[PDB]
Amino acid sequence: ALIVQKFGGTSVGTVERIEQVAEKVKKFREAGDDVVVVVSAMSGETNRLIGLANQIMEQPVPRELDVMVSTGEQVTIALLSMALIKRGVPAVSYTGNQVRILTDSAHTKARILHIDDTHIRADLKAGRVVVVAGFQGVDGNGNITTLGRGGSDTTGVALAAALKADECQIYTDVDGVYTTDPRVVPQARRLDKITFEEMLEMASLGSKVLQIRAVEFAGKYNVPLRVLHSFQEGPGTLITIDPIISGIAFNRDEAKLTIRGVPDTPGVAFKILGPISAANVEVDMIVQNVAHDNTTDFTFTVHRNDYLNALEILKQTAANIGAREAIGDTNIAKVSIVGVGMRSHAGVASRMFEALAKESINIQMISTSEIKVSVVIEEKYLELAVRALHTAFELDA
Amino acid sequence: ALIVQKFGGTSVGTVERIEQVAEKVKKFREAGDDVVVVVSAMSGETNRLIGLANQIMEQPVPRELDVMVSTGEQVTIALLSMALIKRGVPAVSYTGNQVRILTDSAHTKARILHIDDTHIRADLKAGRVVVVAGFQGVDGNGNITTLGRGGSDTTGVALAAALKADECQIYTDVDGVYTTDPRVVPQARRLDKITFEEMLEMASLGSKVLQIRAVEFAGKYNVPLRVLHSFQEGPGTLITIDPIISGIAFNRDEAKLTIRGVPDTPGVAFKILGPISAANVEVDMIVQNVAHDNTTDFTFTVHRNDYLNALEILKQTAANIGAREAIGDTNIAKVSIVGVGMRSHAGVASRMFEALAKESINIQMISTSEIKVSVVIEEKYLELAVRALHTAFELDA
Amino acid sequence: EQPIISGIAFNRDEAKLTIRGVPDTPGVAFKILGPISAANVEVDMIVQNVAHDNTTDFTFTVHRNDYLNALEILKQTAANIGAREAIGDTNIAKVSIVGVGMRSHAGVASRMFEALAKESINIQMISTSEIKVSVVIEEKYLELAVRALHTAFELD
Amino acid sequence: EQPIISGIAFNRDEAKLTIRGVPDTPGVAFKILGPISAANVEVDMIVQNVAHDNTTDFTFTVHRNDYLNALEILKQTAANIGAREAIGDTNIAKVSIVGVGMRSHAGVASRMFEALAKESINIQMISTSEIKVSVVIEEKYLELAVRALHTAFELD
Ligand SMILES: N[C@@H](CCCC[NH3+])C(=O)O
Ligand SMILES: N[C@@H](CCCC[NH3+])C(=O)O
Ligand SMILES: C[C@@H](O)[C@H](N)C(=O)O
Ligand SMILES: C[C@@H](O)[C@H](N)C(=O)O
Ligand SMILES: C[C@@H](O)[C@H](N)C(=O)O
Ligand SMILES: C[C@@H](O)[C@H](N)C(=O)O
Repeated sequence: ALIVQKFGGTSVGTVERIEQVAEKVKKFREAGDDVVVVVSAMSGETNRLIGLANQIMEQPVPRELDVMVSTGEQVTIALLSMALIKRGVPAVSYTGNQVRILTDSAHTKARILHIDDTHIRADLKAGRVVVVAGFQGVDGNGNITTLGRGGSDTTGVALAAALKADECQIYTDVDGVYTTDPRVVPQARRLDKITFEEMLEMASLGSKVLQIRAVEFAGKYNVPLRVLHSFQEGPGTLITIDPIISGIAFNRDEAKLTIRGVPDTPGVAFKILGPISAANVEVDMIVQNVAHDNTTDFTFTVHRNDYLNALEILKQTAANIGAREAIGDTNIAKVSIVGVGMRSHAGVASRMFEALAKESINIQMISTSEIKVSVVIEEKYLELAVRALHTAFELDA
Repeated sequence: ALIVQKFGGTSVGTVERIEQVAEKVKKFREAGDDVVVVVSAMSGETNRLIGLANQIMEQPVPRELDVMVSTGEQVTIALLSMALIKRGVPAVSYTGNQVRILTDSAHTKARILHIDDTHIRADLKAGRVVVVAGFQGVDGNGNITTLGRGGSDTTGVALAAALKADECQIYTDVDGVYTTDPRVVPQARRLDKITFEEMLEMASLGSKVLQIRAVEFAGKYNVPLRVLHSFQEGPGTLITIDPIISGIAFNRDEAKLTIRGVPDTPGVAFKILGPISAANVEVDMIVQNVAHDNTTDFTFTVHRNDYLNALEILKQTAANIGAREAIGDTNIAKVSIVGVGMRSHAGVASRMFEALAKESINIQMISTSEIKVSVVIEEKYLELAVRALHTAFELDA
Repeated sequence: EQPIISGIAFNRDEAKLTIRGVPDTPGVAFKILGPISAANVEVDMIVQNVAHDNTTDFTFTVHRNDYLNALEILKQTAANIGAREAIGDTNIAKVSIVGVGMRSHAGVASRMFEALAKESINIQMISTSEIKVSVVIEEKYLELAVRALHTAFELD
Repeated sequence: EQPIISGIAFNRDEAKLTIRGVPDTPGVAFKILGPISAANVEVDMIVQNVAHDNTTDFTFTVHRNDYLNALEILKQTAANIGAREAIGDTNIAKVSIVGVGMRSHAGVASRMFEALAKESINIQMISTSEIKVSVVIEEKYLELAVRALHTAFELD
């Protein structure tokens, strides 16, 4: 089997760290696995080089910035090849341009267009470990490019798709993706497998370490993704596609906006949300129930930072379209159960509502998906709701 | 016209320093000059990268070492491109692979085989300044290579030859190449022009600053070479092809070996020097005068570090070929006059011997070239001989 | 005609149930859906907007085969808890934009509502998820709505 | 023929002059070459090896047109300063390897002496410069010597 492994800046932050990465990679190769390793620049180099450029200009030239920042990964790919060769395991380093990770022309934010499997496949069949520079490529004209944040993660997943790897392993600080935030529920436990769809629905698990885009890419190409702690304490979590509920997700940074008595006619929903979109306000939830006497209510949710901007915009719309009023509330939290199998089982929503009612928590809003039920409650109840649902659905440990 | 400029590590040591070179380049470009600039890594970067590799291994893998050290120049080319753009002069950086500097495979010591002029010529005709990373290229298989010490000097001259540039400018600390070493003769003068042949003949004027190989290369392809102080205090010196004597050269690190009473038969000269060459002793001077009674003497000169090795090898030979003795002397100095036009005029050697005779200096050995006379004298007289000749030839000027 | 999405999905086998004027107090959502679940009727969509003057409306969807059953349980619950009425509809379709992207809900939803609006398709219900925006419309307009959405967006 | 050099040069217009047993004391090279220079005779090669028993030999070369003039001046100087004799030769040629590389005199010279020794060409004089190794041989052997050097070396 073929495996793609990606190592973050911390993992390769020092020579001592790189030597350790090599030792592990040695173990996989020793097991009969062909290995492709994706590495990032050692810690501080990417920020240090960017800082060197901003030292030169306030808005540094995107095309030239790419050739500066891209060098960091090139130092790293060589050291790990050396630390591997020293350990008796053959390795070859690859530049972005050497493999041929063909990309966009958007300079500090380039997107992968095509990856040549021919040169790497030959190195793998010759028994060598391929060490690829993460976060780089070149456009159709030969100009160097950088992917953007999470670029290395993207590269690893893109290599996994083009090479049709068995799985792509992302090494990081966390031991996996958990049933819920362990800071909130100490009995939260590590998950063995979840679908791409479940992982995306539990957004807050999405963070700085694993970029959301990476989860998105692997899903498009059915790339088995494993998240593990760098030192293999455990198997990690396998995110692939195929326990009544997988997990509990929540968001405390929410504010709700409702426009009441809206005329129930085509185009009105566009009038409500259109101007919000024009202002670049992120919208999370949108809820509209059935009209009565040709009027309805329309509610959506935004981050607290943008609450008043969205509210003043909505008040304008309520004046424009003749609605009864526009009102908002920032004292809310969103709590969700996600899991496949919700689709095949009756009563999952019943059990969630019962568990909230046992705790005297009033449900203000309900929104849904095939694999998700979301509830909006008063912010004070957030941790209690999360714990109530967590024992109720038997995820406790 | 087209000018190629090379700036070393000290010249691009800091961002502040890089900014000035850009100003320097700006002036030329504004004058109607197409400019190609080759730059080195920022100060300490090349050594910092190597030491990072020795950290990994005692003998770091040559092919992978090339991938790491080459990154230093790649940072520098972008910064100077950015520093040029800010100033309002368009620039594009070129990695070695981009221009296409094709090379050899000797990884830490690669030699340039071919340079593509097409892409650079295009950027120049578009009116941009092309900044090329010195000291790197790629072999026929796509592997990154580094030129070795003095690589950037080599790169600039190679670009000058492949582009048929009008001249190649090497920027460094010295003001030019002098009549003689100023430490010895404070009245030494900066030279306007000397031939490649004179410059090579004055070997000690070639420091780490100007690699001798770089001068050799320029000579084979008639690349006019100028050496200047980085801040254009003056015209520098021009070395190209084409004053009674140009300069005075000397070497204190010498030792003479003589084998006396050698049989004057074909093949004996091979017997004397063959084994010296086998031991890798570098030899400077070789002097043999006409035989008398079918025997002659054979003398050569070596660096003091190799003296005892050479002497003991010679004694053995003297024994083998039946010579009368082999003798050595470490208490010698070599002083030379070099100048074109020596070929043209009579009595130049007379004037050199007279000046040494005015000073009571005994001449022990004489060796010659069309443009050079070399003398070997007692070591104590080195500075006096150089001064006497420097005034005799009116170089004080 | 440029925005990016994974696909457009729809379901013609859906029936809408609404219980209106339900008291806005804890335990009610369970009283409504508890007996539906006890009968083993599967539930797909559930929509509840904010309460006004201490009552709210609660809507859910079921497979068409369970409509009449769910309707009668809901009607009996409506009388038990003092709700105003229980109403049902079978002539609806659910159409969704999938693979939306979390930060982009305001963009794709704006385009979807716009596309529907060009044709005169009135939207009766809206629900959201991290990766989906879903709409409920009268069933007869499905084909026009899907064609409008295919023109409005770019499939990935 | 592995070694690289720039080329093979030779000069057929040369005449050798040697004054033997000259006292090894300062000013003597000027006394020998002073009058030659006074006659305006140009000099090319000058070769002097180390003194032994307070005398040395001193050889130089001039254009063939000037041999007879140089020979007599040297003969008078030889008588003036007490040298043993002054002798001349016209039947000689100068052959040189150019483009040597200062680093490689030992290697190129070993190869040049070997190629000449494989033919039976006796080397009578050897002189050196930073970028050149020079040999003097009987003129009749010039063609054979040049071909041998070409065979033994690789040119640029
Ligand atoms: N049928 C629900 C389960 C809970 C419903 C309770 N009536 C679902 O699949 O989400
Ligand atoms: N041609 C000069 C120099 C000859 C010695 C070096 N080739 C002279 O006759 O003085
Ligand atoms: C003395 C030595 O030079 C000899 N004549 C030779 O030709 O090798
Ligand atoms: C309205 C209904 O949802 C009620 N708030 C509940 O908590 O069940
Ligand atoms: C209420 C609003 O959604 C309207 N029905 C529309 O179709 O836009
Ligand atoms: C012999 C000659 O070289 C003499 N020694 C001189 O010094 O002029």
